[PDB]
Amino acid sequence: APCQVVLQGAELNGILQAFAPLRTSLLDSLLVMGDRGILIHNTIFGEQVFLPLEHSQFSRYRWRGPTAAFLSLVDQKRSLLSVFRANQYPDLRRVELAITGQAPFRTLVQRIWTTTSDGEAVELASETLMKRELTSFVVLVPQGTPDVQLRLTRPQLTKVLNATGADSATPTTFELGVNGKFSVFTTSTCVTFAAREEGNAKTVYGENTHRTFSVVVDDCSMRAVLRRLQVGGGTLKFFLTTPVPSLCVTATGPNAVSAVFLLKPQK
Amino acid sequence: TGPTQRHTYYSECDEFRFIAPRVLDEDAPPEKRAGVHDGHLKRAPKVYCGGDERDVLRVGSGGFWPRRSRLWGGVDHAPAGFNPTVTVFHVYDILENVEHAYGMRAAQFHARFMDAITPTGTVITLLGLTPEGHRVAVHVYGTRQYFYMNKEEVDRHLQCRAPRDLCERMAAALRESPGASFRGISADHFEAEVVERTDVYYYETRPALFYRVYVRSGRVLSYLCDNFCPAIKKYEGGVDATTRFILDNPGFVTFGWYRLKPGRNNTLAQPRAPMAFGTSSDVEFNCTADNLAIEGGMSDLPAYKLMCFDIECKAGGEDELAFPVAGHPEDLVIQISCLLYDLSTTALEHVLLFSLGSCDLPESHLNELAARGLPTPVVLEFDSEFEMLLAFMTLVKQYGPEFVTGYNIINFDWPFLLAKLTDIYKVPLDGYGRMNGRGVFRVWDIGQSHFQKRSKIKVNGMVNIDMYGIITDKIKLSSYKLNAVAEAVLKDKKKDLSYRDIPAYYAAGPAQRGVIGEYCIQDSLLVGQLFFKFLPHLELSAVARLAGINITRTIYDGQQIRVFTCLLRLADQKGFILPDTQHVGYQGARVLDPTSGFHVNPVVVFDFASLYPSIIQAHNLCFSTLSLRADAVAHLEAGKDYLEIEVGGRRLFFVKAHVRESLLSILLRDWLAMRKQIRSRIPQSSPEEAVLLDKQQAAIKVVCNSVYGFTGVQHGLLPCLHVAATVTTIGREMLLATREYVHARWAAFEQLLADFPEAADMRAPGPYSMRIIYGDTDSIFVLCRGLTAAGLTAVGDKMASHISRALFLPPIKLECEKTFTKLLLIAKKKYIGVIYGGKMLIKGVDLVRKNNCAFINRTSRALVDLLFYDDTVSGAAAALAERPAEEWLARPLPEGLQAFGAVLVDAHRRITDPERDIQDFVLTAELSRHPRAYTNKRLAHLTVYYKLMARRAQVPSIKDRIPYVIVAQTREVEETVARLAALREKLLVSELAEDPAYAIAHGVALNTDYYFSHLLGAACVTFKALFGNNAKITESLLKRFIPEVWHPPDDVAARLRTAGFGAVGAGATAEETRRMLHRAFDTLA
DNA sequence: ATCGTAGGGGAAGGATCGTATGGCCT
DNA sequence: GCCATACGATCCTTCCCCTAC
Ligand SMILES: Nc1nc2c(ncn2COCCOP(=O)(O)OP(=O)(O)OP(=O)(O)O)c(=O)[nH]1
Ligand SMILES: [Ca+2]
Ligand SMILES: [Ca+2]
Ligand SMILES: [Ca+2]
Repeated sequence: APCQVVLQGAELNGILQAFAPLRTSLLDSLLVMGDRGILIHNTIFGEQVFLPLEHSQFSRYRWRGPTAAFLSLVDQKRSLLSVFRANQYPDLRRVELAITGQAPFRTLVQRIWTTTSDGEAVELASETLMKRELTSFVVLVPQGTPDVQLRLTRPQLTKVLNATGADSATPTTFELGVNGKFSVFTTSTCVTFAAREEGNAKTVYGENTHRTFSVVVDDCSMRAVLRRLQVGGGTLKFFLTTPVPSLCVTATGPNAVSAVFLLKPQK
Repeated sequence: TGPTQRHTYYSECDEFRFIAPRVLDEDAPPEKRAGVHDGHLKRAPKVYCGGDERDVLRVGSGGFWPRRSRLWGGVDHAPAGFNPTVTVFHVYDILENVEHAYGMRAAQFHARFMDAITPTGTVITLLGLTPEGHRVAVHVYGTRQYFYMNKEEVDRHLQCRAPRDLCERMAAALRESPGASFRGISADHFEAEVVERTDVYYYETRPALFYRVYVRSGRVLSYLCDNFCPAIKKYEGGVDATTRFILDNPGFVTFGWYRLKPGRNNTLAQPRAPMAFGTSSDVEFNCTADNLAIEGGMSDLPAYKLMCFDIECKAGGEDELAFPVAGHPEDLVIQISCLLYDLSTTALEHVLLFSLGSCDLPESHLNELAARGLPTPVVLEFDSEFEMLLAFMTLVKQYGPEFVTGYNIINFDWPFLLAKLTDIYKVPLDGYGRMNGRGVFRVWDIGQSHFQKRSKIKVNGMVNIDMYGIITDKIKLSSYKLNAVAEAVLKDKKKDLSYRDIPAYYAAGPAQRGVIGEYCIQDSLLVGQLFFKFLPHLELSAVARLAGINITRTIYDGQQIRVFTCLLRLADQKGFILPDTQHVGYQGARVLDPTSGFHVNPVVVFDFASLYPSIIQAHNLCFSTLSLRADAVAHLEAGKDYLEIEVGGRRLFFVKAHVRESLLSILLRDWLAMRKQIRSRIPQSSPEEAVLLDKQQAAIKVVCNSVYGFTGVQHGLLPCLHVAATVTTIGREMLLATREYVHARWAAFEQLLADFPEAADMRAPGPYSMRIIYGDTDSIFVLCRGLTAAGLTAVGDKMASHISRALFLPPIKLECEKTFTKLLLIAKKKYIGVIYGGKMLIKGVDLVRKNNCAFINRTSRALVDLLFYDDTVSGAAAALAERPAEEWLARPLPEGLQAFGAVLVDAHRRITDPERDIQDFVLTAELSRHPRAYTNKRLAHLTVYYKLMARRAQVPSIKDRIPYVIVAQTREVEETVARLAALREKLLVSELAEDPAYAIAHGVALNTDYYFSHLLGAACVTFKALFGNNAKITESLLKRFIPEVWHPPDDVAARLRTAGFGAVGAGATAEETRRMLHRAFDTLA
């Protein structure tokens, strides 16, 4: 296998911890792999769900060819990512990814180990999966300057998420503040934060001082998807520099997930 | 003197209805150009030909069409002193009519021919040809229908002895009938006698006394059998007088040569006076049954005439693209083509083209016809449609074609002509056949009534043979259109002309009319070519002669009538009388369990020859030989003298042949001789003729096996389910006995070698595993692994002969039919195999079914040929059987299955390209019932039927196949479906079918997903036996082959690109995409 | 008015069930 | 942990087409 990937228990614990809140969504998703790691792409409610996995997160990750794309499901209703969910198999030992073949005919073979009552061998042989290359594929990934960042904590989601979620008729009016705060007056709730960007629950502990982002969101839906991914909290990254501003909510912790949405391109 | 019988057919006309298009007179300005002329015109009809004007009803001297009629409206158009002698004549049809002495008192008939029909009488008319060529119609008197009644029942219920008193009571009952039509009927019309007869049913029935009643009419017998005391059993009350005349005189036939001979008391047949002629024949005779004899010398057809005809119509009202309607006066028959052949040398004699208006045929068509030696066409021009129709009818009456043919004439041509002649112009066509009047001229259709299953046409002295029906049951094609069959059997690619461009051609000019006439003449020539290639008249005449009925009844009635008529002869000969009585019924044959898979070892096939007839002959199964109760056969030795069987929980006794011979045994013995004779000429000399002898012998086999169907019909005529159930039980027992005998005799190690030393040469490595893997009624498949296929044919024949000798009594014979080399068993009645010679046999699967399109069929055939011919893929398929299918769901496939993926990807590429041929994606569904008789009403072909009816298109009949194509599901299509549902009152239902012509005209895209899914389904269901008969695993494996895994954004790529999103893969095949991944990951991680 | 009975396979419809989570627990 | 539910497959009948006997 020119691109054999081995994931042992030491990193399996981290992968399982990362996937613990991801009990869904990623089951139906695309996986793009290259010389750096694995990126998981999904389109949940028209929202770009991205999960990065760097080479340092695998014990024996390796690649030799160009970028490749694999669809998780094999022969329908059998996801390659079904090993990384809750406690479907309570005896997870090791994960093997076997990429073999030529550049347009690369195939991924997944074999799963098992920590039995008196062993930690392969045992499981009927659960091995095979998936062929996606051939022609185009993937768009959000890239650009993060602009102003911020460290939003877990309790803040009770008011920054459950405020309007009702399209442009009841929008959140994504702003920071005309004086240097992070108070997003949506329509009536008027959540108030103190910003105080370095470099008190009111303070959001922001970074990369911009304090000018005030463009209204394209349409306020959010909610469910962030609720669906069970994200405790994370950093908000802005992409208003591009002609179409975007917002990226990236979780906090090892192998965090990011939800990407498009804002009003009027500016 | 004066014609005794009035001539109903037109002979002198002065007034007629004038209907013709207005674009024919002088091409008037658009104001007075549209529409159709109408009104009443007072002038004699006339016909134009080559600038010559003639009267249609002007028999004598000059003429345009050939004539073969002697009399015309009471005028003898024959040379003086014309008294030809008649000794031998070939009769082809038999008529039947009623005559009275009062009507015939004007003629000079003999006393013996007048006293026999003095109150009323029935005369049998035989129509035929003399060797010279004179049409002859000979009349036979003295035939009266008769039926049997129980003497005890009438004596007990009515209490009337003195059989004359029975006739008096019958006449009194008839006189008091509710209808005022049985007036003047007395006891003299009936003849009651006492006879000793035995009932055919059951073996314990004792001979008794019956009243045999002779009735001297046809409707009187039916009324007596229907209304007169329906509580008394009646025997042979439905047999017509023609059958009585045929069976009373031994050796008489309905189609063959006859000779006139002096009668009993040196009496001779009386030639009839020309003025008293009742038909359109040249010479007529009066005689009785004693004056006719059968001539076994002549065995060739006389110079009969065949008329191949076709008609064309053009809508003359609003929306000219609509199909013509017979009831609409504006719709007209613009042209008729008539080709007259002689049925003795298969040579063209005459060509005629009736056209409404001027018609100049192109010179190219004339040159082409002259190049082949065909006669120059004759074109007759008419001013109105009525003149053309009258001229056609006059030609039919005068020339008198004994045989008439065409294509789709029963459903379209004849009904259209009859409707136009009767409903519009009010013409009596009763006397337009061969009889001068009061004849039969009618067409029956299927319609809503379930009583009939076939459309029929009855014309007296005129055998109509539609070629559509003949083609339908001789070759297997998805579409039975004229162009398709012409390209199939004749291999002649012929041009076609639809009905949507006919009005433009007609309104353009005479040259376009000539082009239309050329196309129509080519159509008629093709129909004649098919008729003379297949020659149905010979086969139908042979069947009619063997059965004992008319050729018309052979063509149109069915299969029960032949068996009943042929059994009536033996019933009368043996002293029996047949009584009159007018969901799954019983259990049939057994199909064994198929061990589905791909077998490389040789497979031999054993089959019984004429299973059911042999069973009936050997076991003596018949109506007369059957007892449902014991103590009625308890005077014969058990087993040796009778056979006891257990059928349906009931014990039945059939006594052996030496005690009481079966009536059906002689029936099958007589019917199998024709098949034996037919099959004896195939291997003698037949390069390509054998394909027709095969169809003939198949038809004879069908009519032979139809005896079992006749005896097994519920609510039929003369039924007895016991015999049919016994035959099925015996067949099942024989099949099981053969299976057990083959398993338990030669299967150990050496018994086959001991029985046949020739097995020493043919011995492949491996042990004997001779076993049966499939069975169907009487066919047994034996997988003889470990033996070479080169020595399994003579050995097979020897084994079959030994089994037949050692297990079954004659005439039951089992023979080794085929010997497969590679077999692929799928399910019951579904398998594809290869014969040892090299031919490939396909049974059951969608390749040999008529409801699949051309693309899927071609792809499946390519896959089957690949699997059965290439060595690598065959070896890989054989190796696939070692592991279960589940292991193949997670293990790479063998390297052999590579060309399969190539075929799959080629098919996918060909199905997903611009400008696809629509004719390769058309499916066909047969309409078998009336649309109102459908419970589901959702079948994807009734939708096409209703769509065609809504737009006033050519509505298909109740027995033809509707073609359709599945269109793509679009917003416009969905809106149209919703509008149609709302007016005529989620994923769309599969009723997306559309007429192919409509899709071609409007350019509608086809649903590629549906066709590709159906292709994959057919491929998996055909080859599911390779993966342990599992559909899901096979489907998943087949879908793994396809590269259709393109994943483009749903039109959201532009918005993301405008937001500063990097591009990965796709056209960017260079290395920067790798950096892009880094460029992405640093943004995320 | 007028041959019979076993079999598979595609299509439209109704009832059944194994899970995916949230509203609610809290 | 919970419990609720709208999705979804998943059979299971019934009717209609052509084929093999
Ligand atoms: N009622 C009826 N039964 C039929 C019909 N067809 C088959 N059978 C039943 O016979 C089973 C053998 O059929 P074949 O085609 O071998 O015929 P065979 O007589 O065994 O002749 P071969 O064995 O020589 O083919 C039929 O059309 N109607
Ligand atoms: Ca026509
Ligand atoms: Ca035609
Ligand atoms: Ca047979």
